[PDB]
Amino acid sequence: GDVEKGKKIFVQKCAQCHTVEKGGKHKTGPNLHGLFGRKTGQAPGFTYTDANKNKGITWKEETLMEYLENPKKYIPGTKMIFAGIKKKTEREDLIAYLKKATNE
Ligand code: HEC
Repeated sequence: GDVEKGKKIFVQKCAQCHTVEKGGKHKTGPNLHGLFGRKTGQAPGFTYTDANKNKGITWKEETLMEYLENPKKYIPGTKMIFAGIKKKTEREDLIAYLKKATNE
């Protein structure tokens, strides 16, 4: 995916509720540093719904592709109130940005 395009999506659509840097603040949603390769619901210091705590999957390209298409369908009960991203390419780009920015 295209990291530049993903950055723009993140800033426009996600930053309202999320940070990505190491040690960054929780907002409505959790800080996302360290996301890849970790189970759902594991950002230190954030109180998740039971649903996000218990989904029991590992975040990686394939699972983020599905989640970001329709968050509520993937994690019923989630408190992330955000419209799914329909376009596959946009999800790919966003995920490439996340994979970089959440792993500095
Ligand atoms: C506020 C209105 C949000 C917007 C906009 C986005 N997200 Fe979000 N996210 C939000 C909350 C409140 C939560 C926790 C939900 C819960 O039920 O406890 C989340 C969670 C995520 C996760 C899961 C994190 C985990 O550690 O399992 C991811 C991967 C995530 N959010 C990503 C994300 C992206 C990339 C967004 C823009 C497309 C985005 N979120 C928007 C709140 C909000």
